[PDB]
Amino acid sequence: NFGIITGVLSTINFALSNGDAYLIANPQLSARSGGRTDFLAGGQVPILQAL
Amino acid sequence: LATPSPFDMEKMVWLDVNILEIRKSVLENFGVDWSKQIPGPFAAFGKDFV
Repeated sequence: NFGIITGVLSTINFALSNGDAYLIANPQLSARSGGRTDFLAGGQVPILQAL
Repeated sequence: LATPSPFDMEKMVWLDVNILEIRKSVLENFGVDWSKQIPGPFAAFGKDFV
């Protein structure tokens, strides 16, 4: 018995995409000479960490 | 022989604090979204010589 059974398959792609993102952040602070100031505008998320 | 006062009258301070905040947002999603990957052509051959 001598023969062959074979073929090909194919796919077509025409995907096209763009993306833009902009941001400005303008925090401002006041503190006295020799002091320290901390500022946070945002949030807190819970994290499962333990000894 | 003098004795100190039990405590000292200190000055009292009033603190007035204001926190003001405004948030605004817009979200749009418009158009037609089509398929980007579709099947292509196929070919197959098969024979038995003997």
